[PDB]
Parts: sequence; structure tokens; C-alpha cells
Amino acid sequence: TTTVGLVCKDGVVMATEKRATMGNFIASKAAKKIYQIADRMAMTTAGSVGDAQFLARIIKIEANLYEIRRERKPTVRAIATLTSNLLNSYRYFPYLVQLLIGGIDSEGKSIYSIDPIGGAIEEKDIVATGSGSLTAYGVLEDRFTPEIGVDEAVELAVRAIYSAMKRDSASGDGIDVVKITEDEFYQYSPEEVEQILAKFRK
Amino acid sequence: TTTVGLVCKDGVVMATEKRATMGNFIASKAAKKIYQIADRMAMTTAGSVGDAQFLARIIKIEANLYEIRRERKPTVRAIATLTSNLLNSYRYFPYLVQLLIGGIDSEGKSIYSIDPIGGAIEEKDIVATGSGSLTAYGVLEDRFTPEIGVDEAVELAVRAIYSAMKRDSASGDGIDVVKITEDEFYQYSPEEVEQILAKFRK
Amino acid sequence: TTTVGLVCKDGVVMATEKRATMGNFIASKAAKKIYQIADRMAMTTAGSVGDAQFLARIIKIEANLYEIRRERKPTVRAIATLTSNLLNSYRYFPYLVQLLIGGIDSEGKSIYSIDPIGGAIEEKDIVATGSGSLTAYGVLEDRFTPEIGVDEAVELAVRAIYSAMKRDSASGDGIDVVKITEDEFYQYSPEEVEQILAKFRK
Amino acid sequence: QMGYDRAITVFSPDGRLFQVEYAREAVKRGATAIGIKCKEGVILIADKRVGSKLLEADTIEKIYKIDEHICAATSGLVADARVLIDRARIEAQINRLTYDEPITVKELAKKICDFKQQYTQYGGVRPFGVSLLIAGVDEVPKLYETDPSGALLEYKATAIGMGRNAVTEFFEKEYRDDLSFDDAMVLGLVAMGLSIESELVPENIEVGYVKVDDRTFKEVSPEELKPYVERANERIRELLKK
Amino acid sequence: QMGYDRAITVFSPDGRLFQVEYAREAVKRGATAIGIKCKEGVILIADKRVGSKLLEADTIEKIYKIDEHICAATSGLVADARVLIDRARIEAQINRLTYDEPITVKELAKKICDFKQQYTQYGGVRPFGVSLLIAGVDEVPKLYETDPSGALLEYKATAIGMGRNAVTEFFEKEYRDDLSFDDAMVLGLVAMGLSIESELVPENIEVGYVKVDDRTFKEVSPEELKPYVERANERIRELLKK
Amino acid sequence: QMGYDRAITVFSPDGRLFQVEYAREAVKRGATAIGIKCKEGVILIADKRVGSKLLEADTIEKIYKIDEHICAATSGLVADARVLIDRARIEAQINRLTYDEPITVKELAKKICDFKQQYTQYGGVRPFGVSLLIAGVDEVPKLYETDPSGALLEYKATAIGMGRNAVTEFFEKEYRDDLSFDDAMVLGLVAMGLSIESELVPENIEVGYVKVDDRTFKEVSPEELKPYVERANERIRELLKK
Amino acid sequence: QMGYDRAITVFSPDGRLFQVEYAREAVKRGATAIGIKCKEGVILIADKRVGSKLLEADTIEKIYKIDEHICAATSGLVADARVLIDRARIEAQINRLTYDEPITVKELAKKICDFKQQYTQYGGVRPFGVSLLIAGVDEVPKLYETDPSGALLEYKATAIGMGRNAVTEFFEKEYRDDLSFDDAMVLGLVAMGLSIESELVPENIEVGYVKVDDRTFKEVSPEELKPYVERANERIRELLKK
Amino acid sequence: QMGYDRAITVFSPDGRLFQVEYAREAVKRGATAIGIKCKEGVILIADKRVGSKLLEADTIEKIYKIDEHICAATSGLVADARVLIDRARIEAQINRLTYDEPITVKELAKKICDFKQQYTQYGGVRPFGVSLLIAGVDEVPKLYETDPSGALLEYKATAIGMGRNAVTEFFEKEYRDDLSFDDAMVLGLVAMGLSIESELVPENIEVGYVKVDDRTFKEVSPEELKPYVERANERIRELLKK
Amino acid sequence: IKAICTEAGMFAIREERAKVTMLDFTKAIEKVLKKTTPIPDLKGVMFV
Repeated sequence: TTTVGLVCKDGVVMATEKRATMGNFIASKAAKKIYQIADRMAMTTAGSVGDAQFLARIIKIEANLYEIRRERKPTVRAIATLTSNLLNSYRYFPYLVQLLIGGIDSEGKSIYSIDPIGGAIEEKDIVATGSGSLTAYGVLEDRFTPEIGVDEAVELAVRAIYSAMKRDSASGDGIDVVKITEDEFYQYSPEEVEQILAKFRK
Repeated sequence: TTTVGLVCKDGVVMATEKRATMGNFIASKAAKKIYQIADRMAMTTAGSVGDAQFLARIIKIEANLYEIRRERKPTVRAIATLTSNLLNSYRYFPYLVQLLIGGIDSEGKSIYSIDPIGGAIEEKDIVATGSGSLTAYGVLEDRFTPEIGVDEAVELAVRAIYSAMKRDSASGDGIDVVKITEDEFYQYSPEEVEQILAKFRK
Repeated sequence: TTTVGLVCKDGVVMATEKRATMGNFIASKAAKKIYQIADRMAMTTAGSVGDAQFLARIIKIEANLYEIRRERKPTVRAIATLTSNLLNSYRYFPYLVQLLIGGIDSEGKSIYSIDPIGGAIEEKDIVATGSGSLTAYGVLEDRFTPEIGVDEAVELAVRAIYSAMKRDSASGDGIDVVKITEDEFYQYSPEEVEQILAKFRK
Repeated sequence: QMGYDRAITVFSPDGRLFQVEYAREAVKRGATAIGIKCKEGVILIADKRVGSKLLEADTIEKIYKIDEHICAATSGLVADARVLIDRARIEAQINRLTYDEPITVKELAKKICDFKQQYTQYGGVRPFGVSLLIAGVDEVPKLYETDPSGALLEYKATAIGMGRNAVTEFFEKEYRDDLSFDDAMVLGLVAMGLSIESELVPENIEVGYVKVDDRTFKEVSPEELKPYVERANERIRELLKK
Repeated sequence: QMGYDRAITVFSPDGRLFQVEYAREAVKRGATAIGIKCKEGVILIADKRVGSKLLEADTIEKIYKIDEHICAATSGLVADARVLIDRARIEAQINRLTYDEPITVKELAKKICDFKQQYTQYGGVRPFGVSLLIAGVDEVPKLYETDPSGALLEYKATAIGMGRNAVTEFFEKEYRDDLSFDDAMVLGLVAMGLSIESELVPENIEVGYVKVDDRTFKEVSPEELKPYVERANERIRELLKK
Repeated sequence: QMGYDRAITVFSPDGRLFQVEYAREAVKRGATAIGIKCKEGVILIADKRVGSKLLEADTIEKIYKIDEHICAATSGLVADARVLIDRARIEAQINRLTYDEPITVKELAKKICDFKQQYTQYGGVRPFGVSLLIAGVDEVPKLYETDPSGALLEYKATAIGMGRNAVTEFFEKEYRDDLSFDDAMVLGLVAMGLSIESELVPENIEVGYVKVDDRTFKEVSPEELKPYVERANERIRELLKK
Repeated sequence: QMGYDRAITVFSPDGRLFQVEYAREAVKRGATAIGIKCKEGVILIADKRVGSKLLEADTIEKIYKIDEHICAATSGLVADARVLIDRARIEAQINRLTYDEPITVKELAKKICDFKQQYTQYGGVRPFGVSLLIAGVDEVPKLYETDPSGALLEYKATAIGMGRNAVTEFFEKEYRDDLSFDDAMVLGLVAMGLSIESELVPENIEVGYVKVDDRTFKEVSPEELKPYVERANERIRELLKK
Repeated sequence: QMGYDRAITVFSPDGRLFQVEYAREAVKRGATAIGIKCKEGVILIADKRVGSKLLEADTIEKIYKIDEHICAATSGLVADARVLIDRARIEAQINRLTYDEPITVKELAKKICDFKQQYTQYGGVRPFGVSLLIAGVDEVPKLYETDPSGALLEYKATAIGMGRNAVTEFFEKEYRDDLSFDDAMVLGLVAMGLSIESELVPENIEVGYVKVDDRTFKEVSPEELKPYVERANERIRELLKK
Repeated sequence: IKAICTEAGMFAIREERAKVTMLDFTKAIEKVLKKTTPIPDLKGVMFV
């Protein structure tokens, strides 16, 4: 599985693959691996389906509480550090999930990448996450311009995952894209995204 | 050990294998693995026998009590999250059953899958789960219009579970088909289900 | 994965290789593996990004608490011992890591090697640590002078780790040097360094 | 004074508990509730009159589904009720978890009584000053009244709250154990009319029941309530002319 | 002296517990808040007049977000409000966690009624001396009042605090649930003036609302509230001549 | 009163908790402290005055740094104050652990108001007899007063202590909202001068502040104090001849 | 004043807590202790006065060792002192465990005083009715009074106990910052001789001190106390002709 | 004065914990236990006269073993003596457990004082009403008086109980430090003789002693007691002729 | 009740009218209410 993130100057665009494939197992027709944390904030996860879904529900609810508490929406940073801490607390249950928590705040746009031992790090650039990551970086970094919008990011995020699929037996379809263009928190869904890759094939 | 679920225009219809055999031990030939949680909600289990019933009995109890306290029928989404929370919280008392909670409620129609490691994902209108799951997806999707009746859905539900049991050699022969037409809760049960598939000659 | 450290006569220098990889996801390649503990106190980790950063937040926070509570900036030893005792508590799961904690204090300058399972020992002017330690002693000691300046210490810190890099197999390209001369808390970062090392390798 | 009475852990020289004796009377200060049992079910009537018109006509609610085949009425303070019904409901649904069977109207009402008895022994807590009528069909109809002392009395028809005194007297002469469902139901509404001393409107009273041809909780909406209320109002008028 | 109020566990001889009825008074001495429900949504409006000119105008806060679609406002010790409103957002959110559904107005109202009642029953810790307004739209607009004891009352419209009584008399005659969103906003503003016996200023009130046709929370902004205040001022001024 | 003032678990018939009103008198036992909020930074002036001339004036401060942009002053007990700000130190730090973000002044006030509130509710513990003035800058300057009870009031100009009364009176008349930090610094020393009733000397005051372009706490050393105090001393004389 | 001195969680109406006020009367009741802080050190002298020869030469003890550079001495309830000082010892060591830095007096006083404060707060525990004067040299000399209320005070010269009043007056004249280490210590004996109103011998005074130039606690032998006694005695004699 | 001597929490104006000191009058009523030290060891003699000749007057007893060089006699309740002396025994072997060295007389004395004080300082649990005298030779003779309070006073020779008043006056006159094992043993018997005003016999007395020369606790059998008894007896009568 | 009436009548003399009124009564009641166990005061601060 693989989830990509890139920081544009016009927003945050990340993408996921809904099918989660063990090796020959279609597990789910569809599955949320994209959790809407806010209209500005996202968690896009690569890893186990069941443990990731449990943890996302925690953060989403306490993201909102922290929004209510201050009268003032999270920072992208503040949720991410919450996930590193909640993972290390709960490392006595065996949850392995790698996350991309990203979004838009008063400071600007940023993504924080999380491993299931902890850590949250700042990236203003290209970040890709999962076992398809090694491939993903090759595609994403070259064609990264700092002039890149969210308009040209959606073709790029599709293309990263897409390559990955054709060298991994554990990468599913149902290629989803989430776009956070700072006006909306949009989910393209499978259908639209599938024509974008129809122009990277035939 | 497999379960299927599809969303009708007019109801939701789901199916179970009803005789669950492992090695040469058979628990009973009227061992229950089909659960009635509420009036127009059902739950269908794949996975272990013993963990299926014990878990189910507690969820009927939650169903009732939540109805009484909120004074509104509980949602399919509410109990699908509830079951997940329980599974993640009890890993020192772990239950090894893959749930499918589905039905009709106020929200509309929807079918959630719950993993034996917890966590609740939603499928638009088709879902298959279990050992039989890979064939069972293709049987359903051949005739699936979202405008399939209940009468044809219960017909469709059988052909997926019936295919699964014969392919494996240690599965038994029993099937339950459940229809929930929004006005009726019928349990067709092995005899009636059997003759539905007796029209195939074998 | 190797870290070095040396007290000059007038500053303290430590350096850290940025390459952490786990699976087919590279955790850090241009993302920090160096943390600010206080104004002129630093900590470098040799070890995994998850472990390192969760620990580092803890030690950073209690560092701040020390400056406020007692109305006295923390010494190298305050942080050092504290990190040890804390490392003793948690031993139930991986939390074994090779740490160097240094900078400037009012009694002078110090660097302290903190052993994984507790302990803090002090080192006059040269430490290593890491898996590249054997190589590092040759480079660092041969070119040490006790009247070594800052200038030639930032230069030396790059040379120990990068000659070590080759002989190591989980080390690689990307390197951070940190300078604390009691006038700057500077993080040189990969780009700037690759150009200084453009002179001492080619 | 009088007492000996500023503690629940002190027996008074009268051989009572003052604190508790005073707490039965707090039930009387809150509204009435009327229970009536027949050989066709058990009807439960609960006063939903409160306020003037600034309040909502319906004020929650005051007749809770406790289990599927058990309902309970409340009399006394709203606050004490709120929490008391929470534990009864959980304990009933626990009985279905541990035996997978109905809970007895009698055995449930005992465990309601146990919760307030725990707060009568310990001096760090007070018991609830609230009385519920426990009406249901276990497999036969039964009516019990739970008391804030932890007391249990099986009735056949009763009142508790404001109308306690009045409606006992009314039922000595009138109550008959061969009444039809409709007759018993109507007789309970006359008993509420007596209590308030005014003609009943079906919009300001709440009625629920369990029959023995059904054995599941139902509720009588105000549109359904009209004929019953009219049939009550003839006799309530007859009382309020003497 | 009395001793029926040297503890809440000591019940009065009068069938009542005075210590929790003094806890009612505690609300009263605090400044007003009014909830107005119409069938187009519900409105919640509360005092911000309190305090001199040493103070900052933004007086934080009477008008608390709880959910993004549920608001609550208060009267009483706003010491006793502040921990309960944090507890309210945690508890609310716990419903949200464990079912993935928005908490319903009623069920929230009951949970906060229950939370006060832990403190009421126990004697290790006193009853809160605060009242609460819970207003939201789950899908049906609802308005409730929580008593200091933790009693649950459904309202068409309610006030608490010093203005509790003027608002009660005003709305008894004129108010109707079938009014407009526009009418409902301005009409409770008229009622709000009378209670502080002054003319409204928009800086003297913080107003939030829940819309039925949004089904989301928004807090009203001073100058966006400003026409609602002007139109109210004709009535407020007029009614205090007399 | 009459035993309705001698516990913390009693309301009086007035609905006033008197124990708490007494805890506020504790604040009033302690000495003068003033905070001023301006739109360019926040200003904090503490009395540093020594009981005798043989008590050292170095640790007898009220001004304690709590975060990188948050300081605070106290009146009340020293004893209570020192533990109470140490808790707020841990809170502020922990916020930075779980969010890596310096706590908001508003958020810090809410947490430590709720800290105090449990000490108020429980009967086996007193509330802290302290008020704080929490002054910091997070986006823009904020100024708060915490009550001993746990109430939260936002202010723009305030004092606590014995000198409280006089200082409000002064800031009613003199105070302006368009004064700069430098100018307002001068005004706050005349207000402190008013309250102690003498021309100040740097060795009997301590000033700390937070400006917005620094985004840190800095502390005003006695060297850095003198020119502001001289400007102020001039006007202080005129009021000791009034 | 009654009913505000019967509990430690009851404030009097002045805001004074008389429970705590009575705890200074404990201090004044017990043995004198005088501390002198100087530029060269810090000398602490505590009464070793015996009223009979039946009492052993050394009564355990008037000057406790806390660290090898930190001592403190007692006035008050000597019983109480034992638990208080065991704890004092333990904290100073504990800080060397976890930071490996000698504890500074400011923070040690804070931690001991927090330990007091906890028993002022709780209704279940009465606070230490004993005072210690904690002395040490860390970076520079320090002298503190840790109070039974949990207040630290740094002084230039101090005294506590029965001799408290005389010596506050004494050092008001005599503490000057031109004092040497020997001329400071003579002064602690003279201060001590005015309090008890008689001449000295070495065995009715117990002196230890902490010298800068060692940074270590020493406990002064009777042999080398004899010379300084003689120099003090002269002074004392003149003071006793008044 | 009163009203500050019925609780353990309360301080008097005097600053005297009077509850702890009535636990010292519980000590005072019954009965002489005497310690007398020398440089040859320490001798512990205690009364064993209580009731008729139906009470076997050879056992029950004050002279309990604590260690193989430490012994204690008691005065005060018999009940407190049993537990407190068990704690002191357990603490002697805890030193052996954890340091595997003879417990020092000082350390033991400090611990068991701290133990009594903990129950003094904690409210809601009374002070032990018993006193010990702790006698031992570590390598140096010590004789201590350990108080109900939890305080520590060292002596050269002393007594608690009924005889306390008499034997102090006696030791004022009589005591020199130049006594032997035998001269101290007999002089203590003469002290104890005036306190009960009678000729002592081996039946009604008990002596244990700890020698420097062997550092065994030895328990003196009546046979061994008897030579000394003849020697103290001529004195005892003569001074009851004076 | 008679003393409240006389006090009311005296209050009118102070406003230079003989017209007795609810406002005259209100001041007159208060004199009596002042004596006994007084419900007036306080608003927060902390009770707001």
C-alpha cells in the first residue's frame, strides 16, 4: 500500500489507494484510508486497515475537541504530534500504521510523516509512505516544481501511485485523491481519478 | 467460512453459511451463525463459531438499551463503530469473528464490514468477506444493478455461498439467506434455501 | 548510522548522518534527526527516527521546565542524567538507542555519552558512538589539537562521519553538522555541507 | 430536633430512620403517578402536567421504557429519577445478557430497591427521594411500587405522590378485579382527575401499557387518548359537583 | 440554623432538601441567558453587560461551543460552569467517538443532568451551583434546561439568571413556536432588554444560534446582530416607559 | 452564616458560598498587583516591597515566568501561589509536549481555572486562596484574572490585592486604550505609586512584560526601570498633595 | 476566632486562617534560632540551652545536617521536626540522583514548603507546626526561613522562635554588610545572648556554618567556640546593663 | 480555654497540641520506669507491682526486648505498648536485613519517634498514649526518652510515669556520671523506691541491662536481683524517715 | 404591616406629596427587610 503527499503553494494534495491488497487478496471493494479530520486537515494512511481505522476515529474526535477548546482550529503540527504520542502509548497493543497528516493552517501548508514508533517531521516538499514509497519518490521529486499548484499536483499524485501498482503485488486500485485547495475539502472518488490514469495509458 | 451482503433498492439481503465444519467435527447441523440484532437489522458472521454467538448476544443487549436511552432506533453506522471499539478494547479478551452489520435504518441503506482486529469500513453496496470472498465478489457483480429487487437478491446471495462450500472440502452444507425488505424480516433457512439452488440439477 | 562529537576549546560540535530507512519508506533523508534541547544545548541520536524524536520531545520539555522552575538555565549534566533515569524506566519495548547530549554551560563546555540502558559518562573532547566508531577515532584524534577552533571542527565533524559512511552499510548521503560556540545554534544541513565537503573528497 | 435526624447512620429513639422517613415525603411533593393492574395487562398513567405554557406541553416524559416488557412511572423529584432509571435499565439488560430470558417485574423492582438501600447504609451519599411504579408483564401482569426506603409492596391498583391519599380511598369502593382493560384504563384516568381536581385534557397526561396478548410496551398518543379522556371526564365532573 | 442544609445528605423535615434549593438561588444571582426555539431553528442569547470599563469588552464567555452544532450557555458560578462545560465537550465527544454519530440534543441534556447528579448524591463533593441551557438541532430543534440538581425540563422558551422572571411573564402571553427565524431572534432581544432594564448595545450581548436548514452552529457577530438590536430597541424602550 | 460560612460544602440561604468569599479576602490580605494590557504587548507590575529592611528583596517577588511568552503575578498566600503556578508550568509544558506549540494564554487560563475548581468542589480540601493575573502574548496580547473560585474574566486593565480599590478608581478616570507600551508603562507605575502611597524606587517594585515583536517574556531589570519610574514619580507627588 | 480555627479548610471572615496563625505561636513557643548570612558564608546558631544536668550535654539535635554543604535548624514542635527533616534530607539527595546537581536552597525551600502546603490544603492532615531555617552556599551564600504556612523568605539576617522579636530589632541596628566571617559569628552569639538574657558557655549554643571557601558544612567544636564566646560575652554584658 | 483539645487537627492559641499532651497525661498516670546510664553500660529498671497476689507478679512486665543490645520499658496504655514495641523490634531487624549491622541506639530512637509523630500529624488517627525509655550500647552508652509526641530527648538518667516527678528531684541531688554498673543499678533502685514509697523486693521489680563489655542485653533473674536489693533498701527507709 | 404603612406615609412627606404609591411602599418594606436575614447581594466577580 502507498499514500503520497505533496505541498503545493495553493494547498495540500494527497492521495490513497482504497483496495488494500495482501498479495492475492481483494480484501475490500472499498475502504476508507482517507479520514476527513477537518475541512483543512486530513489523515491519509498506509498500513493495516483495522488498526488504522481505530486510531483515525480517536484523532478526529480530539482534533475537533481541540478546535472547540481554543475557539481556533488545530495547527497541522498539533494533531501530528498527538498521533506520535498516542501510537507510543498504545505500542503495548501491536498497531503498525504509517501516517501522513497534513493540511492547512495559519502558518501555511505542511505535512508531517509518522512511523508507528513515533516521530513527526516537517516536510515542505515530497513525501510518500508505505511499501510503494521507494518507487513513489522517484516519480514525485523530479516533477516537483515549487510552482506546482494543486491543479498539476492531482496528475502527479495519481502518477506516483500508478507506477507503484505495476511493481507491487500489494498495491490496490480504487485510486483516490483528496484535494485541499483551501476552499473545499474535496474527494474525487474512484471514477474521476480513473480517467486521469486513462490519459497516462491509452 | 464466508459471508456476503448486498444492498437492494427496496431492502438489504445478506447470507451466511449455516453449517460450519472444521476437521471432522461438526458443532450441530442447526448451529446458529445468523443473528437478529434489531427489527430491520441483521448481522452475518464469518470466522469462528464460538466467538460469533457470544459476541452477538452482547450486541443485541446494546441495541435495545441504546434504543431506550436515545428514544430513536440505533443506526447501522452506530453499532458498526460500537463493535469495533469493543474488539480493539478487548484484545486481552479477543473475539475472532469478521462481522458484517447491515440493514435499514433512518440514514438509509448501508453495509459495514468489521475486521476481527476491529475497525469499520463501508462498502457502497456489495461486500464479500471470508475464505470464499474472492469468488463471491464476481458472482454478485454479474447481475448487480442497484435496482435489483429483494426476490432476485436472495436468488443472487445463494449462488455465491453455494459456490464457496463445494470448492473447499472441509466446509459443510448449509446456507441461510436473510431478507429485510423494510416491512418484513424473513429467515428462509436451510430447507427453503436448498430448493432455490435445486433448480440447477446438482 | 553514526554520530560524532568533540569539544573544541571555545565551542562544542556534534554531527549526525540524516539517512534513516525502515522498509521501503525512507524516514529521514533531509528531515531533521537533530533537536534543540535549550538555547545552547543539543541532542543528536544514532538510532531510529521514531524512537529518537519521541524521546527528544520529552527531554526538550523538561529542559524548558528546568530553565523556568529553578530560574537557572540547564547544565549538560542536568539533561544528561535525567535522560538516563528515564531510559531505565521504559525497557519493556525497544527504547535502546546511542545518544550524545552536549553544548555549553556555565562551568564550561561538555559533552556526555549516555549509555542505552541508563548511565551518563563524560568525554573530554572526542566521542563516538555509532557503528562507525572505529573509523571515527582515527580521523578525529589524528587531527584533533586541543587548541582546535570551531572552523576546523565543523570541517572535522564531516570528515569523520563521511569516511566512516563507506565502511558502514546503513549510513549514507546526507549529513548535518551542529555548531554551538555560545553565539549561534546553527544547523548547517545537507546542502551547505555537500559544498564544503566538495573540497575534501574531490 | 426532632431527633437524631441529621444523619442516616443514626437510629432515632422511635426505631426508625428520620432521614429516610423524611425522604418518602419528598416523593409526595412532586407530582402523582397512578398504577392499575387488571387481568388484561397493566396500565400505567403518569401526570405530565407541569408549568403553564412557556414549558413544552410534553415534559420528558414521565413514563420511561425500562425493558421491552417493563415500564416505570416516576413521582417526586425529576433529578433523582434521571439516574435511578439508568441503573435499572442497565441491570435489566444485564439479566438478558446473563440468562437470555425476561426479567421478572418482581425481581427487577427488588434490584431497584437494592440501589437505594446501599445509599441508606453508607453516610457519604443520600438515597434518591423518588418512587417509581413498576408495571409490566413478566409472563403474567404484575404491579409493584418501589419506595425511596427500599420498600416493596405488590399492589393491584395504587397511587403514589400527591394523589396518594385521595386515590387509595377512591379505589376501595370502585376497584373491582373483573374490570375490562378499557374499564380499568378509564378508572385510572378518573383517579388522576380526582388528584388534580380538574377535567383532563389528553395533551397534558402520558399513558403507556403492556397487554398479555402482546407483552410489549406500547404508548397511547394524545390522538388515540381522546375517547378514553372523554369517558374519564364524565365522572371527574360528577366528583367535582359534590 | 436548620441543619437541613449543613449537608445535602440531610433531608429537610418538609420533604425537600433545602441545600440544593439554595443551589438554585446561586444561578439566580448570576446574569441572565435566554433560549428561544422556533420551528426554523433555535437561538441562544446571553449577557455580556457585566463588568466596568477596566475590563475588555469580550468577556469570555457565556456562549460556549460544545459541538459545532450544539451550543450551551449558563448562569450561576462560572467557576462551577467552567469545569462542567469542559466535561460537557468531553462527554459529548465521547458519544461521537464511540458511535460516530452526532449527539442528540436530548441525550446530551440527559448526560449533563446525570453528571450533576453524581455531585448531588455524593457528599464528598457538593452539588454544582450552576444552571445550563443546552440548544441544538440534531435534526429536530430542541431546547432544554438543566437544573443545578440535574433535572430535565423541555421548553418552548426559557431564561435563567436575574432576568429569569421578566422573560417568563413576557413570553407567557406573546410567544409562539410557529414564529419566524427573524421574529424569534428579535423578540427574545426585546425580552433581553427588559431584564437588564436598559437599552441593548451589540457589544453587551453575545448571541449564537443553531439553524435547522444548515444544521450547524455559528456565533453571531456584533455588527451582523446590529439590525436585530435596532428593531428590538423600539419595543424595549416603549415597554419601560410603563 | 451560622455554620453556612464554616464549611466549603454549604450554600447559605443567599445562595452565596461564604467560604469562597473568605478565600477572596485572602487575596485582599496580600499586597497590591496590577496588570495593564495594551495593543503593543502586555505589562505586568508587581510589588517587590519588603516587610523589614533585613528581609532580602530578591525572593519576595510575585512575578514568575510560566512559559516563553507567559508570565504571571499573584496575590493571596505565597504558599498557595507557588504550587498553583508550578501546576501551570507543567500544563503549559505538557501542551508543548502533545502539540509542540506554546500554549495560548486563553487555553492556560481555562486549564488552571479548572484545576482550582476541583479544590473548590471537594469538601475534604479548600480552594486556593489566590488570584493570578496571567499576562502573555500568543498572536496578540491577552490579559486575564483568575478567581480563587475558578471564574474567568477577561480584562484590559486590572488589579488584585489590598491596593485593588484605589487602582480601579484611577484607571476609571485616567486610563486610555490608545496609549503605547512606554506611555502605559508610566501610567502603571503612577497607579502603583497610588496604591502604596509613595514615590516608587526600583528597589520595591519588579516589572516583567511580554511584547509582540519579541514573542518572549523579557524581564525589566532595575537599571532598565529607572527612567519610567522618574516620569511617574512626578505625578505621584501631585496625588500625595491630593 | 472560633469556627475558622477548628479546621484547616476554613477561612475566617478577615481572610486570615487562624489555624495557620496559631502555628506561628508554636514557633514562637519553641527554642530560638538565629541565622546570619554574610558575604563570606552563612552562620546558623540554634539554642542548645539545657535546664538541668539530667539532660545529656548533647540533646539530639538543634542543627540538622541535610547535605554536606546544607544545614538547617529548628524552632517549634521538636516532634514534628523529625519527620519534616527526614523528608528534607531525602529531597536533597533525590535531586542529586536525577539531575546530579547539588540542590539550591531556593528550590529546596520551595519543595519542602510545597510538602507543607499539601497539608494546609487537605482537611485530613494538619500542617507542620515547625519552622526550619535552611542555609547553604551554592553559588553564593543563602539563608532562608521556611515557614509553617509554606512561605519562603530570603533574609539578610533573621531569627525565629521566642528570641524572634528581640533579634529583629538587634540586627536592624547591627547587621551591616561590612561584617567579616568572625565578626558575623560573634554577632550571632551576642544576638543569642540578648534573647536568653544571660551570659554564655559553649554548650548552651550549638553552631554549625557553611563556608564558601570549602563549599562544605562544618560543625563547630566546643573547643574553638570558647574564644568567640568570650568576645560575645563582653558585648552581652553591656547589653545587660540596660 | 478548651475547644482546641478535643481534636488532633486543631492548634490552640498556645501553639500546644494538647491532644498529644493528654496522651502524655495517659503516660503520667501509671507508672515508674527508670533509666540510668554510666560509662559501664545502661541499666533499665521498671515496676512490676500491679494488683493483689492473684496477679502472677513475675510476668506482665514492662521490660521488653527490642534487640541483642537494645531494650525498652514502657509507661502508659498496655495496648499501645504492644504494637509500638513490635514496630521497634521489626525496625531493629530491618537494619540487620538491609545493612546486616547492629542497629544504632540513635537510629532506632529516631525511627520510632518518627513513627509516633506520623500518627500525630495525620488527622483522624490519635497519638499513641504510651512512652518508652530506649536503653542500649552501640559501642557508646546512650539512654534516651522517646515521647508520645514523637520527640527525642537524651539523658544521663531519667524516668517516666508516676515516678517521673519524684525521680527527677532525686536525680537533681544524687546523680554524678562517675558511677559504676552496680552503683547505677542500686541508685535506680533507691529512685524507684521513693516513687512507690516502699521497700522493693525481687518480686515486684524487673531489671534488664546492656553492658559495654559484652553488649548483650541480659535479663536479670530475681536471684541475681536480690544482692542489690538489700543495698538500695537501707537508703529507701532512711529517706522515708526524712 | 402598620409600621410599613407609616413609613410609606413618611416617605411621601420627604417627596413632598400625600400621594401614597407602590414606590413609597417599596422603600418602606426595605426598612423591615434590612433587619431580617438579607437575600440582597452579591453578583460576581464569580457568581456571574
